[PDB]
Amino acid sequence: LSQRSKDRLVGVHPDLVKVVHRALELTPVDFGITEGVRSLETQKKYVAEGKSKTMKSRHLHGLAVDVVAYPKDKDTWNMKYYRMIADAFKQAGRELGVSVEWGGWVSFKDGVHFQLPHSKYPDPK
Repeated sequence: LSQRSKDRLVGVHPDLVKVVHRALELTPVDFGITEGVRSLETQKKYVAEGKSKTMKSRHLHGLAVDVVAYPKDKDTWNMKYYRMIADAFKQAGRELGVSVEWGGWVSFKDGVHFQLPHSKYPDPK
């Protein structure tokens, strides 16, 4: 049973929180949560620093988490370890009846990234 540290799911949408907790239960590789909610200021920097594309991002409204694998051999950035987690997120999505999206040959940045879909969980107007 993988136990979670002090992780800021606080303000993350409860549908996604519950998917998180369950994916952990059923994960081959232990993981943590790097970012949950991202401030509009932090977001602004990221656009200008040429990181993120639009001024829009799931992270603003608690509709995204990014994870980091803790895979024993310490091999933190191994593509596969993120797919083992995607699989665990998808399945917790199948239970719980939540449609979860994975970033997904998958770049690190895409592979750490989970969100609740736009249709079901839309941005404020």
